[PDB]
Amino acid sequence: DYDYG
Amino acid sequence: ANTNIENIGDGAEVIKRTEDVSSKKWGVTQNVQFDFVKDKKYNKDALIVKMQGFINSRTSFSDVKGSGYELTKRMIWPFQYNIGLTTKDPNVSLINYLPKNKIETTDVGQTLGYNIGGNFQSAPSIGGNGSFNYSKTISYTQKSYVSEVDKQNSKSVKWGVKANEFVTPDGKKSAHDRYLFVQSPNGPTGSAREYFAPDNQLPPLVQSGFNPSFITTLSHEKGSSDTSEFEISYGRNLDITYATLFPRTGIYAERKHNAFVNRNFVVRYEVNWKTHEIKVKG
Repeated sequence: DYDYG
Repeated sequence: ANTNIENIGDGAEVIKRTEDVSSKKWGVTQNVQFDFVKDKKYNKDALIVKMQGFINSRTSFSDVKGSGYELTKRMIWPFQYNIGLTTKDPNVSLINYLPKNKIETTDVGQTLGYNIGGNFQSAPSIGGNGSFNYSKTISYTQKSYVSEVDKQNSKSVKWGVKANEFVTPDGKKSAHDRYLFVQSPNGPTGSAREYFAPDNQLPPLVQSGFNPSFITTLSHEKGSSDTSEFEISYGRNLDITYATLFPRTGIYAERKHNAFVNRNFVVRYEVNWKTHEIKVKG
């Protein structure tokens, strides 16, 4: 989630 | 030499090896087949490598943190899947690859044939003839995407399965349309997901991932050094689509193309031409 979730 | 051996005619056989290597970090499974062609009437060794498995789309929908971005949502999605095989050893070269040319059809089905005496032939189809001593096929689906040979030379091959044209409520949209997959959310209580096209509008390569099916044959002079290393890379290039809901002008979209490039899982293999074996290195 690329540290976005 | 060992285990799965197919006699393909007089003085010739194929020795079949496999490897399965996955990465939960990269969201990839490499399911690779490595078939040695052992023909007394061919002065080279040959290894037909068929690359299958899975590359996760890594699609996601998220909120954007910070002041001024409260109604801005982010969709990350794969603009291209990357499949490649590379070597650096002087003792090995690539002598064929499939697909060899750009292919834009939803289904891709091709065959590599071998005939005794070192004779390879490729066909952009499946089920052509019973004239080959040995054959290997590739089969994959790429709805809304096209397959291109990004690089090919004696030491490396790289394919790109790239977003092309999509079916949308408003008709066909190019992969380069900034409003591709963007929709107005139904309710200000609209989660990040609601700013983007529902799953039933996203083709498999966007929603789930891709199941590669590619071939390249490695060639090695008989008598040269026993082993060669090579790397197989599977991955994706991701784009970002940002969608902002403005108070009076509505939905606004911006695309970051090539947002995350070369998010690839690379595995190094060693072929031992003398023992007809494959090992995963590292």
